Amino acid sequence: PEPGKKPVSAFSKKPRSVEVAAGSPAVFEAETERAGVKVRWQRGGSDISASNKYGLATEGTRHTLTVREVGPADQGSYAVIAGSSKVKFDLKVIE
Amino acid sequence: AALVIDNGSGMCKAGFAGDDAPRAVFPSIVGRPRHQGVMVGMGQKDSYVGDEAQSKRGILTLKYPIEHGIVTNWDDMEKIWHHTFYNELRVAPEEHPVLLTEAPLNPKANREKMTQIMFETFNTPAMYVAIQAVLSLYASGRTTGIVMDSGDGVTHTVPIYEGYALPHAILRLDLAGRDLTDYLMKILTERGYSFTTTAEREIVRDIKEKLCYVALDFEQEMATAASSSSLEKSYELPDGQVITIGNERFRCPEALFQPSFLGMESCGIHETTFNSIMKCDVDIRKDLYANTVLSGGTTMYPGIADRMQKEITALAPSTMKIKIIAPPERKYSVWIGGSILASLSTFQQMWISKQEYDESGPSIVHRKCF
Amino acid sequence: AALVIDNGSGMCKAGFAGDDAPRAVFPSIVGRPRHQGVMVGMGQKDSYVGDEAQSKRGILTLKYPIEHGIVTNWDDMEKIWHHTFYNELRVAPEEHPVLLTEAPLNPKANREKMTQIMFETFNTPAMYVAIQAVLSLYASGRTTGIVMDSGDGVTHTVPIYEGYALPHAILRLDLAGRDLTDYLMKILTERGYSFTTTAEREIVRDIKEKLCYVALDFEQEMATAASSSSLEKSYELPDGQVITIGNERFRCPEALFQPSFLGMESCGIHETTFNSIMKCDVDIRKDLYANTVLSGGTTMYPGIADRMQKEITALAPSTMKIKIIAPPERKYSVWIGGSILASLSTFQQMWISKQEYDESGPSIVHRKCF
Amino acid sequence: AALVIDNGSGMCKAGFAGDDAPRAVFPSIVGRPRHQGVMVGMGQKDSYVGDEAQSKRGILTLKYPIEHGIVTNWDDMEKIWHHTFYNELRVAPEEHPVLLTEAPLNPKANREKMTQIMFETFNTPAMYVAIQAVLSLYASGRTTGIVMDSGDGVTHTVPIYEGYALPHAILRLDLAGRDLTDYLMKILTERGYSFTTTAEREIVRDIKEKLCYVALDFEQEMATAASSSSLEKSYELPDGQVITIGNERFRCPEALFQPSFLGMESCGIHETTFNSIMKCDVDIRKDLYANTVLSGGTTMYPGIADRMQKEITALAPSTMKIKIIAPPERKYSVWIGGSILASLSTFQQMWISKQEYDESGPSIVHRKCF
Repeated sequence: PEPGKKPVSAFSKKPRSVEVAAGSPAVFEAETERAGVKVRWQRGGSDISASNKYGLATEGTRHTLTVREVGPADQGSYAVIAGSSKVKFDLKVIE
Repeated sequence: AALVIDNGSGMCKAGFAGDDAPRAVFPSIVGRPRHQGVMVGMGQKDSYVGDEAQSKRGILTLKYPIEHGIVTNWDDMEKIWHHTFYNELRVAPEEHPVLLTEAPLNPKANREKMTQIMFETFNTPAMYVAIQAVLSLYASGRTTGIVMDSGDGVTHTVPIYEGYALPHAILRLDLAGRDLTDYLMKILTERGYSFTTTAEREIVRDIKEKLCYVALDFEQEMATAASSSSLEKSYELPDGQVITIGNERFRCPEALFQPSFLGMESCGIHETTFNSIMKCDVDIRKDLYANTVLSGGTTMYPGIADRMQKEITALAPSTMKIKIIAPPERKYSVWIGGSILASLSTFQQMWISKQEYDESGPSIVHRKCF
Repeated sequence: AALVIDNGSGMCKAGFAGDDAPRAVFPSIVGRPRHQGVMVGMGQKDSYVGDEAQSKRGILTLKYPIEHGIVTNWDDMEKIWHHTFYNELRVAPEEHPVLLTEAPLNPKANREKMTQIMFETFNTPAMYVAIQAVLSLYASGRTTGIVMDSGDGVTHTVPIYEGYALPHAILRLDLAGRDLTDYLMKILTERGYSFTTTAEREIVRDIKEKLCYVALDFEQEMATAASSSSLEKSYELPDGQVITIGNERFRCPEALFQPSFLGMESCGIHETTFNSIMKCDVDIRKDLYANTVLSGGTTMYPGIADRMQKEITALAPSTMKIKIIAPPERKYSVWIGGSILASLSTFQQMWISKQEYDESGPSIVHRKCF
Repeated sequence: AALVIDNGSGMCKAGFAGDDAPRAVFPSIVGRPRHQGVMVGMGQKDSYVGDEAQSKRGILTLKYPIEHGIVTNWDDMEKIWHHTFYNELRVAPEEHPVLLTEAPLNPKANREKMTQIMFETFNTPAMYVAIQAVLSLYASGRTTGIVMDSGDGVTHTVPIYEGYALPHAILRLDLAGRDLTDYLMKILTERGYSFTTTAEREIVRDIKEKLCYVALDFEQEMATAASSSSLEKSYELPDGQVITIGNERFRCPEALFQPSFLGMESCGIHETTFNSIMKCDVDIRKDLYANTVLSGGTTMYPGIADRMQKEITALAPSTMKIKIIAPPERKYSVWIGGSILASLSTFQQMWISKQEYDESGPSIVHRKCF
């Protein structure tokens, strides 16, 4: 059987998988139980940072990731790490 | 993500970091009409850039922005970069750090000027200059070996042992596919076909890429070319002219193997790889021979791996097996290495910051990286 | 249980007391990156310890922690000890007393510092420093005799009679297998082969261990060396290079017998054994000659016992028979002595306590042990 | 009279014994026309020998008969010898004994074969092979000292005290001016200038011989290289190309001092001289430091004596003054030593006779001379 309860985690809300069309904008919302900690985002094999093409919005305990250039390239998996907590989610793109 | 641009000879490869294949592949050429045009209603398009030039190649006088890994004219390069950023990529330079891949033992001026243009002409928070031999190795997925990297411009060999490098052991060779193209055009004239213009110069190169192949034994094919049947093929030009080649196609790739036809003292590609091995430490030599990796545009022709294997095995000791790995699409391996290289967490810390440039100066590139 | 560590030149032997064979045998070497590495995805690993270094020997520059029975750098020794306690032994220093063995007439600083590091760096209730000549004798199982102890460090002779030792009768000789290796590398260069690197330095030593042998008479084989039929063999290096040697192989072992080639006044091993005997009392001399025991790394080559027997018999009186006991695995005899020595109950009381060190001071080592 | 010929790396020096300067100095090179010749007035001279080759260096392919004191091709050497005895000396080999000079710890085959050809190919009643360190000392005129002999082949150190020499104190170093030339050519490529041909290989060496000098401090000059004024000079090639060099020329001689640039573990010339001194006995060491003599091809650059003097004085005790003697034209000192060495009456008895060679064999060379 499964353990039952996971080790203490830093995410209040886990980002959930969604589906996006090619050229269609994509927005992900994630939340953390504790504030004051930077949240790092990872794309299938490449890290995501607060720079253009990608958008990071950090308000209080809420972190938002926005991708407007998402296409066939982005098909894969995304990982997000807040402090010591490891979590990942899948993005689906249809041609 | 991140942006990766390969500014090699004749072709500009552009794409996004983390992607297995680049978004934009097109020749780095600018074509202008040498001769006055005759027609009514033509837009008279003075400048042609990219693959458009390839279609209208006969009328246009093609010019290469990059010669021997050196860029002759900076504005043409900007048009190329502009074309890659806003055409096929459809992204802004501001958005991500930009990774450029450079061949081993390249001049100091090229790295300093290249970074200066990227910091000034295209504003980006950071950039990094990579080395082709190490990036090719990553595509291979092997920690230890010797990498022979032959681009469209200059062939280079860079051995590597478990991540440690030997700068003395690295050897630069002046033999390349572009050189073969010049030899090739020179060889065609004796037969009775002459090409003296850059625009038709590409036509012989095109012939070389698919029609040309490497003979198991040079002397035997020449001997059997007297009664050629399957040795001759007909190539159709966009112009409409018909070209028939025979023993001529296989003796061209041969020159890399046999520089004597060229008239130069320097040894061929198999001897040079051997020389690089000799430079390297004796202990690490034994797995160097079995870990040989082929890369670049001039390694595409079939039979190269088989000819190299027999030649390396005979020259080298017989106490160990000789293995050569030559995967397909090795031409694009250098660009691929750039996309994978920018995909490592450790690597992002390593990028050359704008602040560091402003304080320390342009000369810090050699200090910071190989 | 108990922990026994033999810190001899070239190799570190570690194991558990009461065991007939040590758990961890590896060379005592520390490797650092001579050249900067250019790849991303490595932990860099600036320091390498043990057999790992042997695999990555070419890039790394090997450094020996112990020279002539003296340790040049203490931290490197810790890394070796750390490696032996956790990597192969898989035990904690706290758990048992630790026995170390040291060669005769060794400098004061090495015993005091060695105990200081063992008491401070690795916490243990007690430790003991022993002498190699006496431990070898116990392995032999003989109460009376003369012990010739030669390692890869410094050759030492320590005669013993019915449990009592003579300090004035102990002679230290500066000849050793490592010294032979330096002579050997020097001798190879005249022939036409040159080794100037520490990594390949080991390779000549490897050759010496199995290819080299002791000639019954140096002059006669050299005389017949002009026409070599069976005196030449082919040795294969990891490099792939092929080496053939003739009279060169037997002349190296000869140097211990005939130091004149080295360029030093001091007499060879047979003369030195004789000199040690002369120092000792005349009454106990008679069973010293028949009780000769050979030990250490440089006594490995076959025929040494046979050459020594005839030479000692010739120089020594004929009134008594000469017997030399030189059993195989004498190289590991010193370590073996350490494991057996720790085994005795009486011995455990004799170990230098942590409490004694703190109160009396470091100078008590000489005061307690010999 | 008598004939003295120096068959060293890169050139052949010939002259008459008893003369302060040789009659014939030219490079030891053979050149052939690699390129087909299309001219209206040539005899198509296929082979060129000597200084004639130097003028026509670009068209010709130059091959060195001697590599590391080893002759690759015997006929070319014969042509050189024929040229030296007849063209400038205008004398017959039969007429006088001939003296040749050889570096320490050179292979057995070189002395035996060299004597064999001198006795057979050129008929002479007797010949002798000398050691460079002892002859250089005679030019100096000092009975005691340490001789650092660095030719165009291999750097050697041979200390001597009041007529007696220590074979174990003689150390061979693998650094040489020719090696520097290879390093230099490798260095030029990073600046954007590339030389991959033997004919132009000489041109960088020519630059090095007069343009290059030894910096008081390597790091300080590199720092001031940014605002170079007097640092950069221009060199004119026979081809017509113009070469400009700055901090690049003085950083080459530095490598002998600092091998780390080369990538080799072995220490520089000042450390090696020190090591040789350590090998030597303690009593004779004190006048060894004050009697240091510099000789050979790579010791030519100004400031070497001053940099070594400060470095030797710093490392060595200050209780004794350190004096280094570096007279001009020390490159030709070895040849000069050969002419003076043959001059002495005692020396004539010492020459290896033809009769002795036939009666015993080539192997007697080691038996007779050092």
